[PDB]
Amino acid sequence: ESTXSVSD
Amino acid sequence: AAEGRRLLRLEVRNAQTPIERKPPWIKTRARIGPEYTELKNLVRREGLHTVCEEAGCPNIFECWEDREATFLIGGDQCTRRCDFCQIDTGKPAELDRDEPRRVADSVRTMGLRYATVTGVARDDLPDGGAWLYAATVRAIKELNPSTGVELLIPDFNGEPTRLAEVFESGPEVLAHNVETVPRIFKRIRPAFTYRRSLGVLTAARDAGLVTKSNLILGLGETSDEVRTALGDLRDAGCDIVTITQYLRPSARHHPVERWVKPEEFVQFARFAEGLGFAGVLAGPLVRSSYRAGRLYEQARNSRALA
Ligand SMILES: C[C@H]1O[C@@H](n2cnc3c(N)ncnc32)[C@H](O)[C@@H]1O
Ligand code: MET
Ligand code: SF4
Ligand SMILES: [Cl-]
Repeated sequence: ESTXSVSD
Repeated sequence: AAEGRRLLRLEVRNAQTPIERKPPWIKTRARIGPEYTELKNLVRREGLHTVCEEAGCPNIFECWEDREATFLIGGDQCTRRCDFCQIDTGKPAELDRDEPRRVADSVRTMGLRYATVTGVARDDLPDGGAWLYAATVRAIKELNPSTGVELLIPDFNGEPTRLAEVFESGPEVLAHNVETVPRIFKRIRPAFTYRRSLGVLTAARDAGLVTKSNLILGLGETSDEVRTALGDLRDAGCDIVTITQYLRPSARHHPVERWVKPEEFVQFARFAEGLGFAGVLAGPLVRSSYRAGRLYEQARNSRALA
């Protein structure tokens, strides 16, 4: 599944 | 459909706003683990879905490591399209009437003492999925006599008898999320309305249920409008509220208009406490089901009552 991005 | 194409225009325009850099306080608490892999096997074993997966929640490794997870009933295709939500829009498959039993069975396998359940909108069904939602609560309680159930519902278009059917199943918490403020509501959740969703909470309150809602910040609202919405929720009879930060799933989704600072969330939580909510939880990666059982216990013990 495709997890929303957090700070990189 | 004209509506899908109306939204296509907006989504194409969304993508003209480049993806935002996330602030440093937005970070992932965990990594994959045995518990995650085992929970995922079970969910797939039982032909189930979770909103944790389908909505792309960043807390999935944290929650699932703790054996906390929220089921998504009614399939993985929603008949509605909200501009923060990455769950697929589509034509649902046939109603799986065996799904409530399998959710219930999965809860038993997990040994949950508190179960959180949500699902998609089912505008394809004659009853909008009212029976499905009710039967899932019933099935869990039958198989798991001492397990509390928190059910996060769509609005069933506010239809009193659809609502009554769901309420009659008697979840420990009935949640329905207003998400945003009246000035921008239509732009975010066009298949709902602010007042109809408030009315759903009031109906649940009047039916004797503990109620819960949620606000997603960073969608264009001001903090003053947030305070007004908290007042609206409280006055409508909402008992528990979560206050949270929007994460943009993709370029085609609504831009992040602001990053609410952790200190601001502390202030919102204090304001809500001050209005008399029984349960309040605020923070950027707080979500409607996040640590919900612990929040429920706190609410259940509050002077506030609920
Ligand atoms: C399942 C619940 O998750 C929340 N939700 C869904 N997508 C997002 C997002 N991008 N950001 C924040 N909250 C979200 C909504 O409150 C919904 O009710
Ligand atoms: C999975 S989102 C929460 C439940 C319902 N689909 C709603 O948006 O009201
Ligand atoms: S109704 Fe719920 S599942 Fe459907 S698109 Fe809106 S937020 Fe997502
Ligand atoms: Cl309906």
